[PDB]
Amino acid sequence: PTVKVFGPTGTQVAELPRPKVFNVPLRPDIINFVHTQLRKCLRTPYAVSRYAGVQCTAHSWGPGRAVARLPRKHGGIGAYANFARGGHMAHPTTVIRRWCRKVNLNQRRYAVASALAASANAALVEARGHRIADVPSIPLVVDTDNVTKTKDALAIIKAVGVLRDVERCKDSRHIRAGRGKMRNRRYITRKGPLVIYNTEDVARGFRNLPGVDLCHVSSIRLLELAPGSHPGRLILWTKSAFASLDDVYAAKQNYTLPRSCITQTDIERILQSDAVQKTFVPKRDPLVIERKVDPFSSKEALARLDPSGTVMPK
Amino acid sequence: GRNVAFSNMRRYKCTNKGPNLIKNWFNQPA
Amino acid sequence: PTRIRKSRKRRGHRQMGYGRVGGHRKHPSGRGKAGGLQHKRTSFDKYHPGYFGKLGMRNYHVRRNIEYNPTINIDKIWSLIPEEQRDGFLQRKSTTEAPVVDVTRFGFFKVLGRGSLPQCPIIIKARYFSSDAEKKLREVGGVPLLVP
Amino acid sequence: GIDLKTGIKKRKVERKEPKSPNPYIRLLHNAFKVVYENTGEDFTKVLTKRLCLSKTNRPVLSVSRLAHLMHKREDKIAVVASTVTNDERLVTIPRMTICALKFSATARSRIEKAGGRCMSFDELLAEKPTGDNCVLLQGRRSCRAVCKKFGSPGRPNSHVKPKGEHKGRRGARGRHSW
Amino acid sequence: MKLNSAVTASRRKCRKAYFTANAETRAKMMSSRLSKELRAEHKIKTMPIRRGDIVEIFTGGHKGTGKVVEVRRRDYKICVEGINQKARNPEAKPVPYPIHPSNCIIKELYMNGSRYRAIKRRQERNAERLARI
RNA sequence: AAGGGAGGCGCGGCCCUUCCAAGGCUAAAUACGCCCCGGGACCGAUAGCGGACCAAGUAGCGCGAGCGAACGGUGAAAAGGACGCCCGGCCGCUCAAAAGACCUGAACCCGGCCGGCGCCGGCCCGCCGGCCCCGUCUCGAAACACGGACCGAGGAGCCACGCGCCGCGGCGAGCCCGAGGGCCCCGCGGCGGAGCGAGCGCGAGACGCCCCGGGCCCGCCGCGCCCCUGCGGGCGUGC
Ligand SMILES: [K+]
Ligand SMILES: [K+]
Ligand SMILES: [K+]
Ligand SMILES: [K+]
Ligand SMILES: [K+]
Ligand SMILES: [K+]
Ligand SMILES: [K+]
Ligand SMILES: [K+]
Ligand SMILES: [K+]
Ligand SMILES: [K+]
Ligand SMILES: [K+]
Ligand SMILES: [K+]
Ligand SMILES: [K+]
Ligand SMILES: [K+]
Ligand SMILES: [K+]
Ligand SMILES: [K+]
Ligand SMILES: [K+]
Ligand SMILES: [K+]
Ligand SMILES: [K+]
Ligand SMILES: [K+]
Ligand SMILES: [K+]
Ligand SMILES: [K+]
Ligand SMILES: [K+]
Ligand SMILES: [K+]
Ligand SMILES: [K+]
Ligand SMILES: [K+]
Ligand SMILES: [K+]
Ligand SMILES: [K+]
Ligand SMILES: [K+]
Ligand SMILES: [K+]
Ligand SMILES: [K+]
Ligand SMILES: [K+]
Ligand SMILES: [K+]
Ligand SMILES: [K+]
Ligand SMILES: [Mg+2]
Ligand SMILES: [Mg+2]
Ligand SMILES: [Mg+2]
Ligand SMILES: [Mg+2]
Ligand SMILES: [Mg+2]
Ligand SMILES: [Mg+2]
Ligand SMILES: [Mg+2]
Ligand SMILES: [Mg+2]
Ligand SMILES: [Mg+2]
Repeated sequence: PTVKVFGPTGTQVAELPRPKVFNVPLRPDIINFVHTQLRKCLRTPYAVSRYAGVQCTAHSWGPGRAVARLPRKHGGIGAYANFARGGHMAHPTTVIRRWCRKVNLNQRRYAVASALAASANAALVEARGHRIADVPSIPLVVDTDNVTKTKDALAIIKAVGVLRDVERCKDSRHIRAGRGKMRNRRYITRKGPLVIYNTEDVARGFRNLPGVDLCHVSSIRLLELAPGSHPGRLILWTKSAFASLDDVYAAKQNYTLPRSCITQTDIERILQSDAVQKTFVPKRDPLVIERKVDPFSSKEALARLDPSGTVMPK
Repeated sequence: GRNVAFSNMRRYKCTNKGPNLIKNWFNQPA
Repeated sequence: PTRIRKSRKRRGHRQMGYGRVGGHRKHPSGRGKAGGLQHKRTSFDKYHPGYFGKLGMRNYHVRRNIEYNPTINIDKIWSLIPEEQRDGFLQRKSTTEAPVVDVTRFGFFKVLGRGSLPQCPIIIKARYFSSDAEKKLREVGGVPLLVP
Repeated sequence: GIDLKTGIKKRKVERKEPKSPNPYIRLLHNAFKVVYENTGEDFTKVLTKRLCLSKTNRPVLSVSRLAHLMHKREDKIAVVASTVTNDERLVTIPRMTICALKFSATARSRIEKAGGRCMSFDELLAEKPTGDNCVLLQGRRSCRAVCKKFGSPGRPNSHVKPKGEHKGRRGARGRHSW
Repeated sequence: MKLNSAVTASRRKCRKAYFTANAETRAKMMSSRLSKELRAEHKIKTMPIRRGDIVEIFTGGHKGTGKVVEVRRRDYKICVEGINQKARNPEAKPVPYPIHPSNCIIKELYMNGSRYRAIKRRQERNAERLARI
């Protein structure tokens, strides 16, 4: 099986063999685990000040003055309690919280490969959120050479059929709902296509477009492949990147790709096949259950038990 | 009955008074 | 994650699993390991025999790499030979061409005798041998050698 | 009121399901549970139960132990609901047909170069779902180092070692040592 | 997307920059379009507003054309002639409704030596850019 | 004192291995507040610094050392309130709107008009039936045991490290984002793999789906017998 390769015009111009990294099993659980750990490794620490609440002078007045026993400032004002106005925190936050998390190298690689495998399905890409109604193929390889003007980059995206995804991103810019707009996160835009390039100057023509991201094929980012921790991203591939993918996995040293496995479609097929149906065997018939009623009421109800009639009816 | 190996860790020193004995690594990428 | 933990399923319960008659106090047994001979003696005797006292000679400074001593069994000797030449060595068992294995090159000093060797002559060069390692090797037709 | 206490015991909880997040495990479990439901076959019953275990109840099996176990019945299919590892201390491997959850790479290469077969459980469920000429096998569930410390070292009938480091002598030199 | 790392993209710092700006920056901040005719003539897109310029207003509830009588740089606004709050008396004085300079296109420019020279300076720099590109 | 120092157990003797005290200079890789610059899954006016307010270490308190608050928000524009009438009020005026000393404007509590005279249940409705004050310590609370006039807002198992066990993921006789060097690439220890013995040291195959027990093997303690290189090797017996 071979992927198609289209021009910057829309016509079909080449065939190229499938890279093996798309044959890896689909693991939403592993992608969620890695996405969590790595996205949590990007944080900036925060903490309250270490002197806060404790710069004033306060001591307890003791019993015998008809007041509660907390420490008090000269004059009698409450202080040094978490329940006093102007006191310290009960357990102040501290920067020695462990902010990062560790992930093994195989697990990181496996998450990248499962995200790429998900990217090559016309069903998970449509179920993730992108608009793929007018695309020729989901492994989408287009020869572009060098794009330097946004107008020509938009022209290619139109000529291939990814124009509604970028318009979805463009017409969704709004101001977010909460406190987050006081903290340099005022606007939200949706996400569209990801362009992966190898030898070809494209960033200067694609970057401006809303909802577009750039990734050089030798260093692929899981947070870009699975935004929101949802795997199937729409990827516009350069010919050179799509042709150097296998070289990249060969450059990974003492590493082999994980073994491909079957799907619930394959289990379903096996079970309904004849080699498994030939060994079935029917169960015994179930009990027959009625609701208790008084046989002595009438003649037929009694005659279910004793038909001869020796027992009187009532 | 608790069957645990005894922890062999030393008590913290100078946590709020003396020289700063806590070294962070927020600067290693820099 | 704070949102999946036991402690927050106790909101509205006053004491938080610590009891009304007993309660949660600061240090109702003392701090650390104290009391092991008096009021924790049942614990210490049940679970930690030989925790108190003294045993044996003491060395004021141990030489870690003098006392270091790695070891290999004879059931492992044939796996140091790469996989692509054992078939040949086994097929053409030779008194005149025999495999020579030097185990200090692989980082072992003494050779012990757990297991068995294949029926094939072999020279083994180490720095010390055990009695039945020698026995089994000289029983399969190998030779023990001492290496500098 | 009714008395449902005397002569009756507390009910019992066992794993009716695997709690793995792995879709391969979940699918194999549902499939073999269906086969049990429709055929009987305590073989499929035991296999369905074994696919629910907790990975300390599923030790590994080595090719050398398997060769020893399948000796003089070499024509039967070994079935292992765990990983098969390799044993470099066995210079020559025989030809065997093994079916396992996972194989190591070196184990797969040694089995194939001997001449035997490496099967999966979907392979098993297609070619033979009820285990005619299969043998279910498992490893030593009490091979873990953790299970060697369970008990009361210090009690005079224990034969179990203590947990940390103990540098003294009191109670450690036999009876009449306290 | 920005690239320069000595320039903040922080809302707090940007708003504090907009307030508490010094007078030269404030004057530059109070600019407006030239009309099409002056764009053709001077080959320049925008100018800082000034007394003696005639301005045509839109987008507001006070739409018209008038001369710039006053410049309120603290407020960043301009008092134009004829554009007022509706008064109560028939006699009482006018009171200017303050217009913000970006709600205007300048229609006719006050000229003097400095205005001429700074315009020619700006043209030559835009020409350097146009020769580079 | 004259050749001397050291070799993680003292004294005396003979050696070996390796250095030259009682004088001096010296970059780099390392650490850090004030002040300036950038960033943040941080706080949002009883929070966050004590201190967001033209005048905070200010006003105020103490002989003194020293202690130390409270107070943010009209409107797009001040357009910040015409004219008339009584002798402060009324009318109305600006404005989208009085938002009129100011955003919204809850509760507790109160004044004027209108209606009527505690919870649960039945009935349309004032009858009949049931109902001690909660929280707490306690064998036992309605207690003549303690706390609590009312209302608002705040208010107490979080974090770091170490130890045990359980679950899940990856790889498996192996495993591993040390530090560092060029969300990607390369990257030592270490732990596991053999134990036992104070130590000199010696050193495990024989059985078994799994579990439990039996048997046998390795070390520590003891003892027959045979021998080669010998208080050393072999072969056995016992708790
Ligand atoms: K203080
Ligand atoms: K009190
Ligand atoms: K009190
Ligand atoms: K305060
Ligand atoms: K790894
Ligand atoms: K990754
Ligand atoms: K809200
Ligand atoms: K508890
Ligand atoms: K108790
Ligand atoms: K205590
Ligand atoms: K204590
Ligand atoms: K202690
Ligand atoms: K103790
Ligand atoms: K002693
Ligand atoms: K123990
Ligand atoms: K404007
Ligand atoms: K010595
Ligand atoms: K010393
Ligand atoms: K010494
Ligand atoms: K304050
Ligand atoms: K009480
Ligand atoms: K009491
Ligand atoms: K009592
Ligand atoms: K009570
Ligand atoms: K009570
Ligand atoms: K009473
Ligand atoms: K009473
Ligand atoms: K009372
Ligand atoms: K009481
Ligand atoms: K009392
Ligand atoms: K009391
Ligand atoms: K009371
Ligand atoms: K690691
Ligand atoms: K001994
Ligand atoms: Mg007090
Ligand atoms: Mg505070
Ligand atoms: Mg309870
Ligand atoms: Mg207690
Ligand atoms: Mg005592
Ligand atoms: Mg404050
Ligand atoms: Mg108000
Ligand atoms: Mg009271
Ligand atoms: Mg509250």
